[PDB]
This record gives sequence, structure tokens and C-alpha cells, in this order.
Amino acid sequence: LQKKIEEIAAKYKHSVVKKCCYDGACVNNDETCEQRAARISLGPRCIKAFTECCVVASQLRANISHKDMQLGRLHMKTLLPVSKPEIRSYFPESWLWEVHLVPRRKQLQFALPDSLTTWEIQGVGISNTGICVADTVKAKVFKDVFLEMNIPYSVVRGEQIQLKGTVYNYRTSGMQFCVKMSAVEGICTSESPVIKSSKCVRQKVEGSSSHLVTFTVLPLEIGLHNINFSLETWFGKEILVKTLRVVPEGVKRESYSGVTLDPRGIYGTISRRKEFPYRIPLDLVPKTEIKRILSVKGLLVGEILSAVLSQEGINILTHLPKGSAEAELMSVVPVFYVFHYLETGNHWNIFHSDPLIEKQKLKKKLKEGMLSIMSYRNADYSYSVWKGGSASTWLTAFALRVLGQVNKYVEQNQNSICNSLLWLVENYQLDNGSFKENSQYQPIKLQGTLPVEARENSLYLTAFTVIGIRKAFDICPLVKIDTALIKADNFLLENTLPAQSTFTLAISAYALSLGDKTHPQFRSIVSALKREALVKGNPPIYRFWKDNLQHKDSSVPNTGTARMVETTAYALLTSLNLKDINYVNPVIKWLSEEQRYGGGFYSTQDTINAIEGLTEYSLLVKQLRLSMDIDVSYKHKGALHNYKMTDKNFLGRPVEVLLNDDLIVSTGFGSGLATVHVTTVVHKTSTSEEVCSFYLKIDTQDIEAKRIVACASYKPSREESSSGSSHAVMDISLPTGISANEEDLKALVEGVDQLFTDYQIKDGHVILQLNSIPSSDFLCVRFRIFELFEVGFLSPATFTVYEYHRPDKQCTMFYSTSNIKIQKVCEGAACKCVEADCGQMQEELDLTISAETRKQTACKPEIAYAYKVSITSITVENVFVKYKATLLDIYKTGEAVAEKDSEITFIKKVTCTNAELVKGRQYLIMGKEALQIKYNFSFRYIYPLDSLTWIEYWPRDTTCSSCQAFLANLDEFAEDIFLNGC
Amino acid sequence: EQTYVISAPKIFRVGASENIVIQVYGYTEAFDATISIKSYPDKKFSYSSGHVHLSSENKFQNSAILTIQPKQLPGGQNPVSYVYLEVVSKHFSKSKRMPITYDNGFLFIHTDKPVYTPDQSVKVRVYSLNDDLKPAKRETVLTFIDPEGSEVDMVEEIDHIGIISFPDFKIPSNPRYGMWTIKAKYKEDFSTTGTAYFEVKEYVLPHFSVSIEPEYNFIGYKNFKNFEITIKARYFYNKVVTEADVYITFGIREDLKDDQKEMMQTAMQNTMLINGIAQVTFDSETAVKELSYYSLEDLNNKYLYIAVTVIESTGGFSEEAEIPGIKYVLSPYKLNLVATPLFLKPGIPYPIKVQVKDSLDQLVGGVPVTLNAQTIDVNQETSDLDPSKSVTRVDDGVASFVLNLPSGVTVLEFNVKTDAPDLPEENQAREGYRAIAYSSLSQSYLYIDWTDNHKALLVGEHLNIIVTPKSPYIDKITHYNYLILSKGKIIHFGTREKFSDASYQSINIPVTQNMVPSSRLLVYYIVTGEQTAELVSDSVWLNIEEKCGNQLQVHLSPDADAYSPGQTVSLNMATGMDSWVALAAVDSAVYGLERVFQFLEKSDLGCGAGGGLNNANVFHLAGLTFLTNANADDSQENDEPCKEILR
Amino acid sequence: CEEVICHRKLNHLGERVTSGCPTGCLCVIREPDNVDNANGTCYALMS
Amino acid sequence: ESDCTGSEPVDAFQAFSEGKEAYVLVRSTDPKARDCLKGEPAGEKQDNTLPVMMTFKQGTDWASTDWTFTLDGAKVTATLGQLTQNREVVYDSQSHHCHVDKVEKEVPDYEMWMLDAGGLEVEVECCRQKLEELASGRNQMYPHLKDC
Ligand SMILES: *[C@@H]1O[C@H](CO)[C@@H](O[C@@H]2O[C@H](CO)[C@@H](O)[C@H](O)[C@H]2NC(C)=O)[C@H](O)[C@H]1NC(C)=O
Repeated sequence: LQKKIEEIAAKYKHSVVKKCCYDGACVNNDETCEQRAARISLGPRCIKAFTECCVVASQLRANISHKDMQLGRLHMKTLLPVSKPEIRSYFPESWLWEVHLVPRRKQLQFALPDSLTTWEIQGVGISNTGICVADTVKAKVFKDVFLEMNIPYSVVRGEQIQLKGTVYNYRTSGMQFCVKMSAVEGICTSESPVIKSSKCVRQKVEGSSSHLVTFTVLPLEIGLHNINFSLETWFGKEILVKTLRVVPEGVKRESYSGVTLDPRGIYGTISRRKEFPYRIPLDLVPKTEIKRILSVKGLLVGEILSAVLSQEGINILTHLPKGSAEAELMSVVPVFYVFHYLETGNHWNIFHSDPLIEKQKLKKKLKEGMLSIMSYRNADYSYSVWKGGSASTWLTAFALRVLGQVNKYVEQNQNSICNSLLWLVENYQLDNGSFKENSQYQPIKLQGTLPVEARENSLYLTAFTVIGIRKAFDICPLVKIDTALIKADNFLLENTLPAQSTFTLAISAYALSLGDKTHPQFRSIVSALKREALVKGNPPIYRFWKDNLQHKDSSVPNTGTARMVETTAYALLTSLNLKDINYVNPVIKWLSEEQRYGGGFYSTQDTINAIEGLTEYSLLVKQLRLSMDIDVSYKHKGALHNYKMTDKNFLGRPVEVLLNDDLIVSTGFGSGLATVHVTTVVHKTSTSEEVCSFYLKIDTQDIEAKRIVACASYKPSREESSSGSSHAVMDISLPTGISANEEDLKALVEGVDQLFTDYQIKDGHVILQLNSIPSSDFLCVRFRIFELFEVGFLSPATFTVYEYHRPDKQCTMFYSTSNIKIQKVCEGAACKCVEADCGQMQEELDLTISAETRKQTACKPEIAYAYKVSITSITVENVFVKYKATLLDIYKTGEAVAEKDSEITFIKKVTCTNAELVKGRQYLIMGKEALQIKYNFSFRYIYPLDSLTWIEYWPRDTTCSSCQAFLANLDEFAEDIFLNGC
Repeated sequence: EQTYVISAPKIFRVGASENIVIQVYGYTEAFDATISIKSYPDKKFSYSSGHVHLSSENKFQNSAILTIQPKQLPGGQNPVSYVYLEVVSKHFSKSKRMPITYDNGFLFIHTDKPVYTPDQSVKVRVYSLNDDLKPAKRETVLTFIDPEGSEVDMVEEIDHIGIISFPDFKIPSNPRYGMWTIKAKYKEDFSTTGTAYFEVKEYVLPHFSVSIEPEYNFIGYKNFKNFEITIKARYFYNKVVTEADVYITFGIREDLKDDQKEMMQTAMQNTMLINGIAQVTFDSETAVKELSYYSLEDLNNKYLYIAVTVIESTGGFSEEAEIPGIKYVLSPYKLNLVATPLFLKPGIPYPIKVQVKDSLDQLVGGVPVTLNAQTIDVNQETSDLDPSKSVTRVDDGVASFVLNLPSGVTVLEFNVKTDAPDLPEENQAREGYRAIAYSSLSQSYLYIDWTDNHKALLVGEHLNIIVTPKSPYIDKITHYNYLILSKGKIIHFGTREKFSDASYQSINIPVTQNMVPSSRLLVYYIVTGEQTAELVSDSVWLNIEEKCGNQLQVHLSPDADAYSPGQTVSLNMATGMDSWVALAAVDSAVYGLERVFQFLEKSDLGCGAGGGLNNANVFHLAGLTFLTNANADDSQENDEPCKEILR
Repeated sequence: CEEVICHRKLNHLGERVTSGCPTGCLCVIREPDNVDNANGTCYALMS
Repeated sequence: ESDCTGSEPVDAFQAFSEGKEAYVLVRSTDPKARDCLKGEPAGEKQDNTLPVMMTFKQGTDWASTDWTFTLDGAKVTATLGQLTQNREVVYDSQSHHCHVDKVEKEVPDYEMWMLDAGGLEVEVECCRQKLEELASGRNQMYPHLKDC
């Protein structure tokens, strides 16, 4: 067995292809050797070494022992790999890093940092007598007995969470102690506060060890709730302040609304008022607030200015994951465009403090941001999309664009830029002038058959590379790459028309606009691009572009996408390079209103090109004086607030809109041009009415020697080939208390037979990225999972896959890692937390209910509605239960009205048993509030079943034995309620 | 017969205040002399010059400080390599070609930590001194080179106080992992460089902690058959790992700097981690019979690399640990000479002070040492001396010897060994040495030695040196002459009266702060008459206590063995004189470093413990060039400074 | 500005000096930035 | 440019995108044209009639009135309660992005409607040419330029 592996290792000890044999021999019980080698893109020798070592390793692993397997992994794991710099411990930041003038004697007092650390204080004196390294003095901050608690990132409302912790005792002698928990209102605990924070049960830790801590809680309210933990011992008392983040059920969905304020109509029609209506979505999670933030900034560029200058974060594309070098460049995009605005227009007086220090800070952040991509650069100065992956023509072009633009304000290394440009033009430019891609990275999915898709992608890549080379040409103005630019420009000129898509037409037009703008064929391309223009209004208030050609698709989109903003941005930049000022104003208005709170847009490319369009337009037109009285108020409610926007302050902080009324933003006569964006965040219970561009399936299995298997497959659009999607993302939300095996994920990306190109675990999410998801078959990620802490009433999680550059091509699906049913009953006590906030059905035919308590409960000012219904249908949707009922007799209506004998919907949390309703039976139901939805073309009302919702079974006949009297008093109350009007 | 001696550093240092000594003899009437550094070879330009007066009031000895200004030298294509040292007077005019260096000062790069993780910021400052160990106040350029060889950042800053604070270097979110280099340099005039390193490593969450404890830090002859290794492992919640699988692989390593190692697939022994602790024994002999080696005579100064993998049984998680190398040690002792020049003076007893250290370079006491020696005279007639034996002084670690050789001896090949009662003959320490006789055409020799060197010289005390000449022409020597050098600069010089009523006479030298941390003393007398004047010289190296000129001391009030988190504490800084102080507070765990006093005495152009094959070699080994009308026969191509020899 | 070989070198003060290309070309070094003594090729600059 | 002949013959239901989209009034010779007038389908197509919700703005107050359209080929008989209004779509763009209505009265007014979502600019310009031809020099109102 050793010699059978000694031969293998000895064969590939100094082999050119050595890694392929190594990760060929790795265990993969889900795919054959040929299926794994089918993904190898490093040549035939790597495929043959991989296949050999894979087959031999699979034959040797038959009927093995654990010691034999581990010894084999010892033989392979040492001789073939090299090494990797990594550290298992973290070191806190140093401090006291200061210089002092010491007149022979100087004392300075401070506070030691909060840490268990042996600090080492080192002094170095400098004087006219030389240098003196003082004796290093030690300062050990140490705690012998201390508690720590492990609080999860988030917890879904209703889940019963076990909070685990540990008390540490480093003293050699054991001791008594007790930890107690701080009871907050929203957090429901099984026990009850004594005097108000839990109880002290004295336990003992043994000397030089630890003791476990557990606290079961059940959050009833959404939001961040403070929880304290007290550790008490005969030697003191410690308080640990903590925070539990409670998240609603269902999926988060985010909609955006944009409005441009032009009070004097300088760039278009006058715009002084706008009304953002309050509309409740269809599948809204019950007892959850509709969140919406209001952001009113000063200029077209004000949102990006606020994003960079307000350092509370921040990424303008947080919904897209890191991993690709594109993300590292996008991190420096906003700082660059802000700096370009402030420097080119000389607007440093916006700062109330010293402008020179602010220009310093921005220059430093710009340099630091520009360094982020250096990891993805290879020795030959090419760039790779994935760290350690193959060099990409596309990404090298993009890096040349960002670097070439940044070089204006932070000078770049000319020799490096030269080597990158020459790597492009010397290797991956064909005779016809086009550029070809080296790697398998597919940034975009285009239409047409395989040949037509090839032509389209070739045109797109050539234009993209041309943009990159043009943006960085002045750094390294070589005659060779100018000749390359000429050949590529010729290819674009000859091959753009006839167009196959507005997207490639636009990017080709913008690439050619960076060169000779007098060529006739370029003018023809600009004409063809103008022919595809869409307008809102006549005379047009808006002008934008759809990425599909008109002769292929005549329908007009109702909401924007990334391709829409990117095509419109390319057309806008082409027009700006042509100085076509009459044509861009409605385009600028459309891109400005399509912008998002934070400054970004839908994906990365549309974001950078739209930011360049807005900024370049802002620098090209006259800067108007800014003076508005902006008042935001609710329609049928109080005035929210108002502020006077001037050039002094115009990046004001956002404001949360809490009330459920329609919002109204208005201004009087003003000077300037402000932007008003509203971001709405809701949580929905369903995803059925969303267009799915992927077939999804996900399951949990038991394995031999629990595991999640998540499969996706691409659904090609119209005229799209079966080649598969472009750069894709598989985001798997993990349920509460479920932890993923990171080794399984590493094994799927680190090898030459990689299935995925990058992975990460962020905030309870397993985020994988991919070059392409197939259309022909399913692709599955498989990774083991384990239970970190115990969770009861586990809320389902989500499985989302989408195209990185087309987040609109997506599909979201719910799943649960627990099979757990049934939900029959909660049995007595240890129960008040589950049944805390939901309704309890009255006792069946209970005659002790005294008709006046049935009226006083109905006439309660808290109780909004109260009437008698008949249930028609039961339905179970995800985490909730919906009851279709008929509204029979109305007894009270405080807020909106519903019609008699109309269909009324009820909703209760599925995790509520004592409110079990039987289909076909009548019930008297009284409660608070409702939801008014617009379904089809009419209204609909949905009523949640919570606490203080009085429900009672109501038979229609009178053969219920003694319930003849029951219905007697029931109809007594029912008769008395409407004849009085309390 | 009238003579003149011009003493200068072996090499001129651009921008340095170079002190030039002139000592003339035989002159009774006063006269002036001009010392000058001019351009080579035309002497059209005078880089600097000074006038010195020589009189009976002056004892016909004087000094002049010259400076080659950096701005006075061209830049770029055809830079200056040589200058002319020139002395002109009514009596004589002599010049010499002197090489120059553009290395001036010291640049110490100080980063807060040596290891960083992504998104951290590297705090970095530079301590900048000129050649005279004073705040350079020169603008400085910092360069950052990543593990892939790319220069990713450069920043220059002016220097006001000798401490240069630079902006923090932000490590990227996804950086290049590995060894980063920081390079400090002066923007103008000089070629001085500084260099520091810091690693950027990727953080990986560990499941548990694994510790390896070898029986000893070195492997001797007693543990060459069995070497105990204890492998412990515990969870980070302060509990011992109950059951796990321990796999241990062993390798042979050349040096710890190179990450190359030769594994041994024969000693892959596997054991069980039970209740936190496991133990194995490594039979070195049997395992190193693999990969050749075979014997313990080999493997000496090589290392034993140890690799351990621990696989916890409950959760199946695995964690690794490694010992980089345990040096195989053939002899528990290492020998080195102390304050014994390898040069013989015919007629003077030759002393040999051997020194014994352990594997930690610590002075081992009570160690017997045996000294053997062979002698070769002018007739090539070899003679084997009778062996001698001393015991290591336990007060200073010294084992002293004194040797009486015939006057005609020329070469002394002496060998020293340790004589431990419990060591085999192979495991003893052995060192060989060769000493050559000083050559003089007048059979004239000089030997200096200052009472004795234990303890080391403390600033403020006094150095009572003994000057013993052996020669004809003894009772016609008028005086003795001396030059004291420190840190590559002549700090003192002078002349003492020779007593006609003795063979030796004590010359007293007050040891001053200028002599920290080391100095060199050259003493010579002039033999005159017919033929040509002769300089008879000797030199010694003075190791002096490392004492700061402006001593810094930091203390923490209150003083306690341990502190509590968030505790308000006061730090007291005390200096001898008004001084700047750069402070740092670093988690010591980063170290698992720098010593300035040793890197500072690279500017000493002398080598060895003193002495020389002849007068010119004595001056050369002391870091001196000289101009003389006396005999100046030196070796060939002797223009660069000496290089300290290694063995 | 064609196949003229150029050189990256250190001068007597430690500064990086590049030489070998005639007027109108640029020296491109395909080595890492930390290679002191390197060889490169000249490329024609625009005008 | 191009030729503006589109959608022959003119069908009102086709000009209304078969009741799947909303249209906004952008030009009208009616001096009393409601500001920010937008018509959107308020129900399904039952028989020859079709519910149409009309939103508009009076001052700073938004209002909405329900109407019923009776479609007969190119003619549309709109009505609300007792008020009736006769219209005939006299032109419809090739992609049904905009159309030109003719309302009947003593002085027949002409209106231009277009998709609220936007339309192809060449087709919108064609509808504009048709409306300028029919209006023949009369003053046009632009209800969508009323700060909507
Ligand atoms: C959890 O502990 C924090 C820290 O002590 C409490 O915050 C303090 O509350 C007291 C009143 O109870 C105030 O007088 C202090 O000013 C608060 N300090 C801070 C820093 O906020 C907090 O009230 C505790 N929470 C619970 C639920 O007991």
C-alpha cells in the first residue's frame, strides 16, 4: 500500500504537471474521474495526470482503513504541494505609537485596552548623543475568571434559540459562580424575572478549566434587542452587554423610486413636487412594517459625493459579493469619480474645514483603493478574474481602464501599464483586429446561434478592450499599440452593422467615439443607435435605451435592468463625446432617476458607466447656484420635516419614513437641481409571482462516510443558445444555527477540477460564484452541514441564484434544513412564548361567556374590526396559514370597510395550534388592523390572527343541545351591538 | 633624521567630518602644515583643507578636520571614486589616492509588528542618524515591495528631529500574502540604505491548539539513539482534547532560512492523543541511516524538522503543527579566542585566551582546555611543543595561556581542545589557529597590553596599558606615540615620554563616552639612524560597555506582575538629557528583535583583535591609512578596508 | 525604437537609472520591479 | 425620417395594447385637457366593453375617475355614469406605442396618447406628425409637462 503510493508520488515528485495529480487523487464520491477531468482547462498532460492519479486513488481507496487513508493523505499531501503563508492567531492593533519630547522626565497616563494580552512597551530615544533603545517593559492585562457568550448574527422572529456561552476559570482552584440573563421586553424566556433579570443558580467551575452556559430565548419582536449577561462569583460581578438581531420571516425585497427636482426647469420641464404613494405589497409578511428611507441630495453627483465623503461604510453594490477582481476595482470607482468632480470643477470649497486636508484624504483613499487589485495581477502584468486563475483579456482591459483614469490624479507605474498593454496587443489580438479571451470567464450572455453569439461576443470584447486601451493610452503612448488601436477600430467599423443587439451597438459606438469621430461608418453607427432610442413623453421628458433591438422585440420594459442602464450609459457617453447637448438632458434625467440611494445602480458595468456619464455631464454644464426649501410631509398626517438646501450643506443625512401614509416632497421657487430617492424594503412570504430564469432544487441528505445539495440550471431567454449562463452567483442562506463545512467548499474551488470559481461564508450565507451555469443539465454544490446550537420552530431559508451582471435574471426558492413536523400541540406550560403573540380560540359552546364581556370586548377602542364570518378554504403557505372566509354580518368597522358576502382572508403564524379553524364552520372574529392589497383590479383585505383577537366557534343551527341558550346570548350581543353604536 | 606621520581613516566617507592627524619628529623649530583633500588626479579642485601649527608648545602634533561635501561631487554617469590626500609644508609634500564611499549614516526602519493580517495598517517610522550618530535631518524615501517583487508604494518625508513618522500602510482587503520588504533611502547625496521586512499572512480559524515539546532544544550524543517528544492539544475553551489521531513525520533540514527539507518516510510513526497528551521517541540513528548520513559525525549543525497532524475523533477536525528545526550538536562546547592577536612578537611571551561556550553561546565555566602548538623558525626546522592545560575561569569564562617561544620562531600553529570528564573524544570541542611573526628589518618589535580585559572597560574608569618593546636601539627611542580610534574616526592621538629606567612603562588612557561601544588603540615608536626610518607599531581592540549617551528608562506605575483590562495606568519616561522618545505598545505574541549597538559598529574599518604582519599591516588592520617618509612597504592592492575573517 | 536593447541599473547612490533607448523611444522592462540589473527593449513613442 | 404609415387598419383595442398597458396624454387641442392625464385598464375585456381608470391632477391634488369604454373597431364610446364621449383612433403606430384620437363635438379636438412606459422615438415622432397635421395650426396642450 505504501509502495503502491510511493510509486505514484515518486512519479510526480518533480513533474511539470504535479498539482493535477494531487487534486486528481482527492476524494469525490459524486463524480467520476472523467467527469471531473472534463472541467480541466490546463491541457492534455494535466488531464492525463489527473485521470491517472484519480483512477489509481479510487482503486486503492476500496475497502481501506482510516489509518491507511490518513497515511495515504500524508504521502500525497507533503511531497506534491509546496506551502502557503497563513496564521492561526490574530494579533490586535498596536498602540502608544507616538513621539514625545522628554525634558529629562515626563509622565503620561492612559487606560490599558480591553483585551487579554501581554503588552510589550518599547521606547527608543533620539538626541544629539545618539539613539538609546530602552529596556522593554511588560504589561500583562489578564482576567482569571470571565464569561463570554456566542450570539449568532441573526435570528428569525419566532425561533426558539439556544444561546451558548462559556465561563473560563484560569485559577488553579475551582470556584462557585452563577450567570443570569437580562430580560428585555421583546425577548420571551421560559422562566420569569425575579428582581428584572433571571435567577442565580450556583454552579462550580473546576480549577484551570471552563463551564458551559446555555440560555433559551424566543424573540417575539423584530429588530436589534439588547441582552445583558451577568457572571457573579464570590470575588466579583461582571456584566457582558450583547445585542440580538431579530429578522422577519420570508425574503427581503427592495424597490426603488427616483425623482429629480428642477424648480426652474433649466434642464427640462419644471419639477417642484412629487408624491411617493404608500402601497402594501401582495405577499407581505404579517405584523411587519414596510420600511422606506428617504434621501435628498444636492446635485446629480450628490449621491456619490455623500457615499464617499460620509465614511459610515460604504459599498454602492452591497448586494453583489466580493471575489472577482472586478469588485476590487469597483471599490475604487466612486472615490475616483468624486475626486474627478472635485478636482476638475474645483469644488473643494464644499468642505467647511480645510480643503487641502480633504484632498489629501481623498488622494490617500484613492491610492489605497487602487492597490486592491494588485493581488489579481500575474508576473507578466496581466490580470486574472479569479485570484490564481487564468489571465483574462476582459479583466486586464477593465483594470487598464480604471488604472488609466486614476493615473490622472495618482500617477501610475508607467512600466507596469506598458507591460499590460503590450500583453494585450502582442498575444490576444487577431489579424482582423478583434480581441480574443484567454480564460473561460464569460462576463455576458448574448443572443443568437453559436456562430452569431460568437460574432456578438467578439464585437463586444473588442469594443471593451478598445475602451480599456484608450483610457490608459496616454500613460504609455506606444506606436505599436496605436497601430493595434487602428486595426481594432477598423474591425468595429466594419463588423458593427448590421447590429444584433442595442447593447453591443452602444458599446461599439462608445468605443469608436474615443477615436476618430469623423469616420462615416461611425456616424452611421451613431445614427443606428439613435434610431433605437425610447422616449417617455412628447416632447420627451425621458430618453433611454432597451438592450434588445426593436425589430427583434417591440415591447417596452416597465422597470429598469442592468443592461438598460449600461446601454443607456454607453449611448450617453457617446453623445457627450460628440458634444450633442440637445440630446442628453432627458437621458441624464432617466439615468439620474434610475440611480439608487448610495449612488450605485443594478450591477457593476452599468454603475461605473452611469457614474461617468452623470459626472462628466455635471462637469460639462454650468454649475448653478443651489438654494431650495425642500419640505417632506405626509398627505393625511403631520409634516415630516423640511430643510433649506444650499451649497453650504446639500449632502444631508437620510430620514426614515415610519408612518404608513403617502409621502410628499415639495419645493417652492428655487435655484439648483436636487435628487430625491426613496428605498422601500419589504419582506414577502412567497416568490411564485417572480420570473425565474433558473430551475432550482435543493435538499438535505444523510451521508455515510447531514449534507446540503443545491442544484441550479439556466433557463435560456429568447434566441439564447444552450451554451449556458454567464458569470453566476449561487447564494444559499443558511438556517439559524446551521453551519457549513468549509473544507467541502474549499475542495470544490481549490482544485484543477474545480466546480466553482470562488466561495465565501458571509453573515450566515454560503455564496459561491461561477463562470457559467449550464442549460442542458443541473449543476449542484454539495457541502456537509452541522448544527451549531439548538433551534426550535426553525424558519425556512432562501436559495437564490442570479447572473452577476444581470441580477434581474434570477430565481429565489425557499427551503428548510429540518424535516420537522408535526405541530400538533405545545402541552401546557413551557408554552407561553410560542403561543405568546397569536390568537386562542374560545372554548367550544362555552355558555359562561356573559354577553356583556362579548360586547365590552367588541366596543373596546383598541379593537378595530369585529364581525362574523364563515370559513371557505384552508391553505398553508410557507410559514403561515391562510383562511379564505365569507364576510357574513358586519358588527364593527373602525378603519376601511369590507363588503358583506365578500371574500375575506385571515392569516395566522403556522406555529400556532390553539387557533385551529375548521373549513366550513362559522366564527365570530374581532381584532386589530388589516392589510389592504390591490389584487387584479380590485381591493382585498387580509386580517392577521394574533393576541387580543377574540374568535369563537358559532354553529348555525340549534341542535347543539344546551347551545340553544349559547346562541341565544350570542345573538343577544349580536343584536345589541349594531342598535347602539358605542 | 626627521620624520612625519599622517594618520587618516582607511577610506574617506562623503559628508563625514574626517579627522586627520599629523605627528612629526626630529624638528625643533616650529612650522605650519596644510592638510588638504583635493580632486584626483589633477588637484585642480580643493574639496577641503586646514592649516595646522607644529611647535614645541604643540609637541609637533596636530589635527585637522576635513569634509568632502556631497554637493561638491558630480552625479550620475562618471561619479568620483577617488580623492587626493595631500600634506604640504616647508619641509615635505606628500599625497595619496584615497577611495571614497557614499554610505553615510544609519536608517533603522521600525514597524509596529512583524506579522500582519489583511485590512490591517502597518505603523512605520524611521530612525535616521548621520555618520557621527546624530539626527541626520535628511529627507528620506520609503519603498514598499510586495512578495511578488512589485514596488507598490513610495513616500518621502523630511526629517526634523531624527525620528521620521510616515503615514500608515493599509494592507489590502485581499493582499499578496508573503514576505514584504520596506526599503529606506536618502533622496540626495548619499547611498545609505535601510531595510525591514514584514509578513502578510492569511487568517484561518483554528479548531484547537496543538503544542509540540521536544526533550531538548539540541540533539547530542546522549539523545542520538532516543529523543523524547511530547505532543499536547487542547480546545480553545480550556479543555483537553480527549481522543485524537497523532501523525508525526520527521525530516532533515540544512538551514532554517531555506524552506527546503528532506523527509523520512520511515519514521512516520502514529500514536493516539489521549486526555490531551501523547508521547513518542525518535531514534535518530536508525532514521538517519536513511538519506545516507549514517553517523553522528555528520548531521552536525543540521536540523531535525518535525511535522505533526492531530485529527480529533469526535468532530473529525484536523489541525497541524510543526517544529522548524532542532540543531544536531556534535559537541556541547564551542571555542573562540578573546583578546589574542594572531601575531607573534619575537622575544615577547605570546598569550592565548581560549573561551568556551555552550549551544546557547553562553560562557561555560570550569571547562579544562588543553593547548598544543607547533613552531617553525627561519630554518624551517619544526618543533613540537609540550602540551599545556588550563581550566576555564568561571568568573569571566576565560581559560588563559602564556607561551614562551624561541626568538627565531616565525609561525606558531597551535590547537586547542576541551577536556571534559564525561565527553568522548569526538564530542569534544577543537579549534585550530595559526599565528605569524611580526616582520622587522631592524629586529625591532612592539607589544602592548593593558593589564587585563576582564572585566570589560567601563566608561569613566581608566585604561592602564603596558608598552613593552623588544629590539636593539631600545635606549635611543625618545617617546611613544598613540592613536585612539572609535566608530571609524580617530578620536585621540598623542605622545608619552619614554623612561630610560625600565623596559615597559604604563600609559594611562581615560576611557570616555566617545569610545562606546568599542575602540582600537595603535601605539608605535620610531627607530631611526641610517638606511630609512622605521615605525614599530602594535594595536589592540578595546571592548567597552554599551552605554547610551542619553540614557532612556521607562517604567509603569503601578508596578504589578499582571494588570486588569481597562485599568488606568501611568508611564514614566526618564532621560539623562532632553531627548525625543518614540514609544510603542505591541502584543508580544507576535514575536513567538533588533539590536542597534552591533549594527552600529560596522563603521569601524578595523578587523581582528589587533596586530599585523608589519607596520603597514598594523595600520591597515586598525582601519588607517598613513603618509610617511619612513618605510611604507605594504601588501599588494591594499586599498579597500580589511574584511573580518570567518571560520 | 525597434530591437535596441536597454538596461535598468543602479547608480553610485542607489537610484535606478535606465539607459539604452535613443530619443523617441521608451524602455520597457518585462522583469519584476525589484530586479535591479535588468534588460528591456525599446518601443516607438508617438509624436 | 422613414415612413409614418403604421397599423392599417386601425383597431382601437390593438392601439390600447389589448388592455395590458397604460397610456398618457401628451398632446391635445382641448384647452381644458386634464393635467397629467393617464388611462390604465381597470378590468378585463368583457364583451365589447372594457373598464378604464383615468388618473389626473387638479392643482396639487390627484384624482381618479372610473370609466367604461365600448370598443367597435376603431371607434370608442367612453362613458361615466351619464356623461358620454365619442372617440375614434385615427392613427396607431406600428408597435402600438402611440396613437392619435379624434374626439367628436362641434369643434372636434385631436389628442395624442403614448405608452406611459415609453415608446420608440421614431414612432412617437410619427404620431406627433399626425397630430400636427390634424390640428392644422391649433394651439396644443401638453398635459404631461404639468409637473407630474
Ligand atoms: C444592559 O447593561 C447596560 C450597561 O450597564 C445598561 O445601560 C445602562 O443602564 C443604566 C440604567 O439601567 C443607565 O443608568 C446607564 O447610563 C446605561 N449605560 C449605558 C452605557 O447605556 C442597560 O440598561 C442594560 N440593559 C438591560 C435590559 O438591563
